[PDB]
Amino acid sequence: NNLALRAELLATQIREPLNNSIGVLQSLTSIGKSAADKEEQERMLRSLFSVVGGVIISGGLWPEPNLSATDPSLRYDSLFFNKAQVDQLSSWNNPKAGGYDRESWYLAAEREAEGLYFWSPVYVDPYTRVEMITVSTPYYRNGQFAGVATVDLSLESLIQFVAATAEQYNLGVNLKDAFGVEVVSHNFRTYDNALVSYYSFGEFNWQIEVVNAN
Ligand SMILES: [Cl-]
Repeated sequence: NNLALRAELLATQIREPLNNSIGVLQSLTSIGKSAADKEEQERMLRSLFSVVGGVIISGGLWPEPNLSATDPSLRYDSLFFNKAQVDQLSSWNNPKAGGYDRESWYLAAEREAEGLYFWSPVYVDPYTRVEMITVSTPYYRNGQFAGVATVDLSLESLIQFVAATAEQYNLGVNLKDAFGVEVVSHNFRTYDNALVSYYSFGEFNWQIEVVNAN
């Protein structure tokens, strides 16, 4: 019944939103590493999030904060965009609210080597209210860590894509993330010695188990 082949076909599709997110992150880091000023970066980021598709829903640039600045509005200067049209949000730069430099997705990438990517736990962004997984990476300027870039994946969009693809291939699938959270479970069950095909994504530390659908 070609289960292993169809499971590989499904894994290739599941890899697409994740490879897509990595590519967008590479574009974000190019912008963060550049000599463009704040307004030029805002324009490029707005354009970038306007053209990207798939499961990508928000993200942007998170400069290393200056917590010692006397003006509270100068401490945090993230460039964060949300795909509704594309809106720029300032909500994460609220000094009263702790800023962003202690968030899991910032800390994972902080001062890490360029070219490494980090995947957050599932969470609901407190300002866009979208349930999401974030991929992040550091960027540098003049040899020094300068900030974190992020891309947010819509969990709802990811679920729909994986389930619809598995249905098309007449498969059931469970997809778990690196924290053991069940991202998607679509028509998956085992009985009467049903074969299960397992695949581990080596770059993302995610896991799928696949069965034939009846
Ligand atoms: Cl689900």
